[PDB]
Amino acid sequence: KSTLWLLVGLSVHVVAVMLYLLDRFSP
Amino acid sequence: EELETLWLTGICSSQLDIDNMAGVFYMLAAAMALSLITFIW
Repeated sequence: KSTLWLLVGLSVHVVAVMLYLLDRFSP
Repeated sequence: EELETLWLTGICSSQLDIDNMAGVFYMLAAAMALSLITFIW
């Protein structure tokens, strides 16, 4: 005598884009 | 019982959160759905 973290990274890449879309949309 | 003990032995830890992450994706889709609800005013 991991991959799911990469999925979370792609998710927040979606999140930043949709937050900028709400920034442009919402007055 | 001694002979079954001698001649039988009935034997038999990791990460998985696909249900939790499925709830994560469903709740974020619901969040952008609520944003789409607020978009129409």
